[PDB]
Amino acid sequence: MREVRTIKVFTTVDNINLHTQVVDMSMTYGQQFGPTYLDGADVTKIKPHNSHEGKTFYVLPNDDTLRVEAFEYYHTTDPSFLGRYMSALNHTKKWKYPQVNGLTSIKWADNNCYLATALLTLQQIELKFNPPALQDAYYRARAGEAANFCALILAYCNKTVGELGDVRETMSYLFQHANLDSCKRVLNVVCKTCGQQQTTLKGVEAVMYMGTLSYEQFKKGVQIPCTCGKQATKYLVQQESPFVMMSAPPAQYELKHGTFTCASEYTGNYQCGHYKHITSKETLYCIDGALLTKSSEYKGPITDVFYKENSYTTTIKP
Ligand SMILES: [Zn+2]
Repeated sequence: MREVRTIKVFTTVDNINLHTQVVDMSMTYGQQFGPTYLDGADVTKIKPHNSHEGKTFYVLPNDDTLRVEAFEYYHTTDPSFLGRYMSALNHTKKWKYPQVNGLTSIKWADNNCYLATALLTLQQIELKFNPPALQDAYYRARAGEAANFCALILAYCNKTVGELGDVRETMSYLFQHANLDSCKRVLNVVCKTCGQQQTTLKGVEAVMYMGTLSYEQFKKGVQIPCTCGKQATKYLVQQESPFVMMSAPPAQYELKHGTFTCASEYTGNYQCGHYKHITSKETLYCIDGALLTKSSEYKGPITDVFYKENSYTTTIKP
């Protein structure tokens, strides 16, 4: 038998389409919308105040219209997506993002070194994301608002804050949401008696290789067993992509200046390690979270190396 007091607020799932709602000041936001967020903070267990008049609240996609709007923006209708994204955003907005040598890094916290390495890599390769939420956060990440982008990365990769991570695993997850269908790779394997056989790779597989860190060795030739037994030679004949990513288990490797875009250093064992990002500019730079180190040459345990590419064709011919 208690009076009703009302204020008008806005609900959204993408912060682009706002939906006017009139709420009762006697019930909580959870009792009317479900899980509700106001500027990242969970406001489910509280009641509307006059200070909420006209503000915009995040909600989970329960309505038919909200599912469509969430699908066009995030490319997913998973109900636990926003939940995991808001939980991650609660940590990433508390992180420090120093501007290390014109790039945006992350101060070490909650084992975020693999995210920092990946975020630095994403700022040095040409890449377009299909989900609008990622592409919007990608540009603001290059500007400086990387807290929102790191939360999306964690949410898309299904990785909770504080857990150890893999840079290559993180990159390949994001590559699925990238427009890489125009990338093309032509490989050629030659055997001494079986003969020669060429295959073509498109999409994500055209920009990743697991076997050697050296882009040059991939062009000169890598030894690969044949179905007949003896050792064959595989070479990269044609490559069309904005970049290539060469990966291998962490081994001591020398990075010569000007021969790559950036690389991933991994120190430690398979159970627990430490990620550092090496980048090549006027000289060799080493970004370790908030720390920076120069040197003319570099020698350390590398696991991923990124190269710039546009169009490469050998003239040898098959
Ligand atoms: Zn053979």
